[PDB]
Amino acid sequence: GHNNTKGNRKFIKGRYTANAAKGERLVSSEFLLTFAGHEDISVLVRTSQIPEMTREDVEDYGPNGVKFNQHGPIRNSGEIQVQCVETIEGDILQFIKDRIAAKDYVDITMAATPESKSSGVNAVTKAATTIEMLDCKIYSDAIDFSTEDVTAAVRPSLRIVYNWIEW
Amino acid sequence: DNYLHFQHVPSLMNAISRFFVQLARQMKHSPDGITAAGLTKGMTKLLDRFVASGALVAPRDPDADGTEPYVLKVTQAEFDKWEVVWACCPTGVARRIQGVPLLI
Amino acid sequence: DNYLHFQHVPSLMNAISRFFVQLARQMKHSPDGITAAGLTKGMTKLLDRFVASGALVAPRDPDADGTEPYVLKVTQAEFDKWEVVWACCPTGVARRIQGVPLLI
Amino acid sequence: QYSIQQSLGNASGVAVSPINADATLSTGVALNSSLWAGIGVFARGKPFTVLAVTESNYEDVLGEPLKPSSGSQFEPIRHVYEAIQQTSGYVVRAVPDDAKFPIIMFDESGEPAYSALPYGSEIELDSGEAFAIYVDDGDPCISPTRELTIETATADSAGNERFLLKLTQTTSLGVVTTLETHTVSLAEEAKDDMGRLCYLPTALEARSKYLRAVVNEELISTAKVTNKKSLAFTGGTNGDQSKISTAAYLRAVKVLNNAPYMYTAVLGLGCYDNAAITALGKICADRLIDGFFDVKPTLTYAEALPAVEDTGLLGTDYVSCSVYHYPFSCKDKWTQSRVVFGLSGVAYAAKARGVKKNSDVGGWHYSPAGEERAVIARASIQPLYPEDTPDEEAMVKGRLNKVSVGTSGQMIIDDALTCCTQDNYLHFQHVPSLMNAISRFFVQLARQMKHSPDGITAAGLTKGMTKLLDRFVASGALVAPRDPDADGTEPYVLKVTQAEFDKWEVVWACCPTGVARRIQGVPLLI
Amino acid sequence: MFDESGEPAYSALPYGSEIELDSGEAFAIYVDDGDPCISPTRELTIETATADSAGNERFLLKLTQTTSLGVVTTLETHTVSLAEEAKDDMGRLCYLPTALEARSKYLRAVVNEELISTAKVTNKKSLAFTGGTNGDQSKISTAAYLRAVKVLNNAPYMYTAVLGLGCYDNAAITALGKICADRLIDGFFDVKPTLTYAEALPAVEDTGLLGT
Repeated sequence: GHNNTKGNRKFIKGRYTANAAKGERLVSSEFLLTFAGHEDISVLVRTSQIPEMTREDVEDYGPNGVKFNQHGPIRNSGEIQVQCVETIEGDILQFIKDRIAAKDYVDITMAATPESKSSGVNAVTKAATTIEMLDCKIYSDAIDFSTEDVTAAVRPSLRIVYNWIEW
Repeated sequence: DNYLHFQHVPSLMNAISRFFVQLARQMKHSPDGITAAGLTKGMTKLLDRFVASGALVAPRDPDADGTEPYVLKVTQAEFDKWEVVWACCPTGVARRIQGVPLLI
Repeated sequence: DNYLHFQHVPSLMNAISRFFVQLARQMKHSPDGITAAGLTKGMTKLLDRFVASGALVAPRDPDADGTEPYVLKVTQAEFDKWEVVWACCPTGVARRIQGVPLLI
Repeated sequence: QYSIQQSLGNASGVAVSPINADATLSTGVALNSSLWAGIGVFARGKPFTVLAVTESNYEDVLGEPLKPSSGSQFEPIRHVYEAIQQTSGYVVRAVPDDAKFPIIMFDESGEPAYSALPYGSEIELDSGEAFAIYVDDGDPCISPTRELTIETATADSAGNERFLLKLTQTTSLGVVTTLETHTVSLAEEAKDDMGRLCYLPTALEARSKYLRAVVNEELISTAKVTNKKSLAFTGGTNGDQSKISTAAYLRAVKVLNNAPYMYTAVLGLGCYDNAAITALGKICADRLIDGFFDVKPTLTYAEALPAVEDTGLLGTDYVSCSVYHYPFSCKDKWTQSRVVFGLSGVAYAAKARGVKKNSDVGGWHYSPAGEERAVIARASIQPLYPEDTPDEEAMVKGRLNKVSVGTSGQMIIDDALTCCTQDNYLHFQHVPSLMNAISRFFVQLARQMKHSPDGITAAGLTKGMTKLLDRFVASGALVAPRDPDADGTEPYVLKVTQAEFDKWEVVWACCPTGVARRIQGVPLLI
Repeated sequence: MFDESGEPAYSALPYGSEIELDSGEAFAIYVDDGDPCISPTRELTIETATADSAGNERFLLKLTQTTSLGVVTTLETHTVSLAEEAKDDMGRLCYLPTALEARSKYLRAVVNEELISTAKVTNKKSLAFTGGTNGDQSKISTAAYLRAVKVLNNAPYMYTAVLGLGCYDNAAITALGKICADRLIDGFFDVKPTLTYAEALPAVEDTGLLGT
């Protein structure tokens, strides 16, 4: 039917070895948040993010219809969505109440801690996969309670706005 | 000079000893009673909890000493004498700080 | 006959030293794993504020030293000891000015 | 606010030392990608033993850099500093014969007696003397004075007596600092507060890096120690280190040869002795390792070429050995004094930078020369012999590498040639490097292949070799032949041939990657 | 040239020659600016100072310039020592050759290693250089031009043009043309302006640049 068909499994083996040459793929379940002086909450985090890391773009239409996009100033501030689990002693509620009561800025460190790169009972982090945010503000959201949800646990949603990204 | 004149160092060991006493009192009501195998599992659980709380930390020099915070070992001489020992590496405190200004 | 003639250079050094002493006194008597990061972050922020205020400038000898107005280093010495060292470059002052008239 | 102290004692407080008008702050980092080796002369260190130095230890281990005014004693530390900014390594120290270390002997009453002995000699205790304490570190106490203080302490729980031994350091000006403290007991069976032993030799061997002790077994029992003030070591000196005979250099080379640490480069750290250079080259060729060496920098362009032939490296035996010449002058980092030294540890830095590119097998095909990998970072460069021009073709025929100014403006190593006269594609640096890396990988594979139920077998070798060569092809070291009609498209050919039954042969051929060093442009006009 | 106890002596040497210190002399200081001191005179004054931390002796070296009418102007000051391991207040080294080579624009010094172990300096005022002369500059051999062209060829700097600057010497002109053809840059050369119209044409061929 098709006269162009030809098999070549040496090429496929080459692609397989080239792909496998690099080490591993980071599973999305391996990370850690520090929250500066409140290090007891690091266990309860369940979702995190990496900041946008973009720039503004400037558009200029040249002679005729020629258009060029150019780099702009760095984007500093943004938002990050974080979800936490809630205990029967109100750790997250007390944390949010304390944050609202006194205007504070908290530094947050985001890092990846794979099982392969660890010594003893302590995780070890790498400079390449570590990012930092400074002067952050922690805000809460509406928390849903309902019956007939016997199989679910309450999970507050937190909204964090950073003001500088450093590495 | 035994690292004991610092307040917390005796406090950790006293708390662990009290927890061990409470565990051993309850274990005596078990059908077998006090047993060397039984005394290791509970101690491992409590020492792991104390490591989780942050009271025990890894040794400062990983080359000289192992990375584990605590070492629990059981030794037997003859059959009548048994021995259960655990060692711990307590957390340090920060009390003396020095700054050294310079000029370019 | 050093850079220590002028009243302002020791003033800058003593102001930075007093700020460091206050910062260290804030974070006293704390367990392990906390003091190093707090010390280095606070000290970097303070020296950045002094750089912004105009007190520190780039060094006058770029061959011997880089372009950085300040450097920092924090280490832990013993069970209950810390050591922090820093260097910085002061700002000059205009004292003596000379003029020379000429005739066409 | 309140009072501020200058130095810390035992109380809880924050202290600020007085402002220092002159000092330098340095920050380091550790990495172990590739391990180097070499030989040099330094201030202090245990002689004729392998020492492991990192970026944060090369000042404590080794010593303060020697002043250039002394002459010819400062190059090795500069080479070590230049090379160590990439990765750590190993160093063996060579010392002249007229070198001694101090030692203090103690009488039964407790009075001290000072003396000194050569490094080779072993201490013998005279009758009437109980114990002696000496300095294990090869550090003469000439400029920094070291004092010993003895005072009594509380007796042991069992009743044994013990005393405090403290070490102090005093500079020439008079500033006194504290180095070490110990609680040691003369009794054989004594225990510390923390439970450790306090026998003087055992305690000093265990938890001290400066001092050791030797005791007389017969008379140790009836010995008494009384409180003594500071006692200074005397008689410890280093001979003229600018005159080192070839025997010491050869001994250091032999010490390097018998080391199991499995380093991946050998460097000549300012060693301008021909016999030592040939021995280092023999070590380099023995272990299937690269090697970088230096000719004397003060030599002119005309005299440099015979100097390469003076060393025995020019031949077919020592492949993958490079010789560099650098007659320029620069300001020294520690003291701005316009010193001159060669290029050893700068080339190795370029090789390490190239190796760091690939993480699977290393990527040894990158040549050390180049504008991006090889850059000389020195303060101000001034030629020693201006208005002079080298003969580049003679240098190429002589297997001598050249330096040039880069596009950015800094000096650049512009060529990379090995000491191989034959035209075998082997004078290019990376070609021997690829095959040496493959050979080392094969050796490690074959060592693990045995200890298996069947041991070494022809079928087993082919599979591992195919995996290894596929990985090397993936890293980009091996490329397809240039002419597809004459030669097959495969980059490597692995085959097993049979002759009789007891002869087996495993051979693999490879097509190495090319380098780009000669470019020509031809302008035309329409 | 000074000696032990600081007794100055005056001399002059040709530019090419190097300085040799006769026995019984400690050190010498000479002008490196290549400027004869004929019309504006230059003087040296020496003033002792306090010893440093290590106890090594130090002094001050001051340079001044005087015009014909008597106006005195200040040029430079330094803190100098005669010991190798001597350090300034700021932490720099005070050895005379190194200090003068590193932080000075006019003066350079040469030291005799035999006698500096026991040398002394006293307070002197207004020691003026003498003997510095510029020769007859209307008669310069072609060797000097060729040497300076060779110096220009190996200059580490980058330039995009070569100027004759009134040489009117055929060998120098053709050497400059070789430089232009080597670096691939432009060259602007000139012939003698006092020639007439008829004589100008052969001189161009005499320059040797005609061809391809």
